[PDB]
Amino acid sequence: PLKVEKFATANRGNGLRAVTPLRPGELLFRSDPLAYTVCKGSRGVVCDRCLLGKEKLMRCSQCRVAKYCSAKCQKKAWPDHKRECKCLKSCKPRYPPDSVRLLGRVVFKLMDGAPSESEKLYSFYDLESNINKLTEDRKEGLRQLVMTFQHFMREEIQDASQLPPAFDLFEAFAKVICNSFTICNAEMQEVGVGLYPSISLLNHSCDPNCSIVFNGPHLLLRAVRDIEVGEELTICYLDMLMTSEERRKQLRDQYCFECDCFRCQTQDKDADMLTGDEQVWKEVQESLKKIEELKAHWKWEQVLAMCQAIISSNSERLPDINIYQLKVLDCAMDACINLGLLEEALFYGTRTMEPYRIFFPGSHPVRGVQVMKVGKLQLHQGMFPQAMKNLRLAFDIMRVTHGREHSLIEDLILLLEECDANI
Ligand SMILES: CCCOC(=O)N1CCN(C(=O)c2ccc3cc4c(nc3c2)C[C@H](CN)CC4)[C@@H](C)C1
Ligand SMILES: C[S@@+](CC[C@H](N)C(=O)[O-])C[C@H]1O[C@@H](n2cnc3c(N)ncnc32)[C@H](O)[C@@H]1O
Ligand SMILES: [Zn+2]
Ligand SMILES: [Zn+2]
Ligand SMILES: [Zn+2]
Repeated sequence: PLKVEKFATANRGNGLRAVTPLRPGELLFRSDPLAYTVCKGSRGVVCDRCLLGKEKLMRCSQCRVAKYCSAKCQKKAWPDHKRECKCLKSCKPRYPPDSVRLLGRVVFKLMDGAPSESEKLYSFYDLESNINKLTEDRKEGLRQLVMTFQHFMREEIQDASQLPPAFDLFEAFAKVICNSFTICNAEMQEVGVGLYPSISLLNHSCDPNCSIVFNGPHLLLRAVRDIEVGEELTICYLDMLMTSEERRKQLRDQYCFECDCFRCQTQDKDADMLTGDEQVWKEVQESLKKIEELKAHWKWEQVLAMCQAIISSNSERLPDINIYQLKVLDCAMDACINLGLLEEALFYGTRTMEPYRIFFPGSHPVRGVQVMKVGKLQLHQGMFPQAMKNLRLAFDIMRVTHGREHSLIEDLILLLEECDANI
């Protein structure tokens, strides 16, 4: 029996609402993707199927584009890769945009696969497209995506007979724009993109009552506040380290709606997020585009070099509560962790702790993972009482946001017992 249900909202299209009272941490829905693929920066870095990292990946011999962590992953992924393999091969060395490879797997899954469990509450055909709200510039971009799809898929799709009935590629890409799920690994690094049509019923809130976490390509939807019967379920579509101005632009450009919530009306936390000299965090925000680009490609040495030039600059510096300064600290922490610079990683990580408590209120999986990384670093140093405090705080958050069904919770339990035995 489902604890959620689809309903027609008053002004947000369709949505999800509770059929029973919900408590923080309660599992509401589980879903594998209808279709998913590794994102551009993690291609060749994580396994195409399980989205886990590895030093040595084996490649598909036919296309040499798909890469896997094991023979089990390569063989199990063959049915959903067989038809895209001929297309990736014949289009070498041109790799398509992530959304184009995603839509190709949607078509193959819809044409050759049994009805997907991911479409139980809501199908790909049901997905919102926002067609009558798209700007002319957006339409032109979609038309280029359509022609990109036709060029990349010509080996396997020649006409509409190879597409599902009444399938419009323009409308399909419009659905992808506002229904794609960025997939992050356990360490909160973006590794993939997928479509989860039942989950696509969740509308947005800048202060939501639900939250999702990814365990590989598997999606877990949990409540993070108390929810009563009939109350709409909401998740936050956006990164928490954004101003209401930045939220307005992305919700307009990507999702075609204006947010009326209390946070956007009052510019909640905007002033604290932009403390420090404006000229400085304008330049830091500029450098962040290259920093986050390099991190998306796992170039940790180059990330750390750019972050140190900001964190330990000779010129004017920013408070750690400034979001762009905070983002540089987070990038520098993750770089040092992957480079084995654990003392320097703890220094940056501990500095993010108080701003993260402010900007990730309640139970948020991003803060839970961040607190776990800091506690794990402190445990390796021998700072046992400080490590336990954070590891228990991480568990307080992640028992709500991740739950028993997420494997990272098992990793945290092992850290908790090892450091508890230490104390
Ligand atoms: C139909 C679209 C649904 O709405 C959305 O786009 N969401 C709602 C649900 N979600 C997540 O929980 C979600 C999934 C992966 C994430 C990976 C990272 C971060 N945060 C994430 C949030 C923040 C980190 C900050 N360094 C970077 C890594 C995303 C897919 C966005
Ligand atoms: C992932 S879908 C959510 C479900 C959608 N309402 C539907 O009927 O399929 C995202 C779309 O829902 C609408 N939406 C989401 N959150 C909203 C909100 N807070 N206010 C108004 N519309 C919203 C926007 O049109 C957005 O493009
Ligand atoms: Zn794998
Ligand atoms: Zn292949
Ligand atoms: Zn809002």
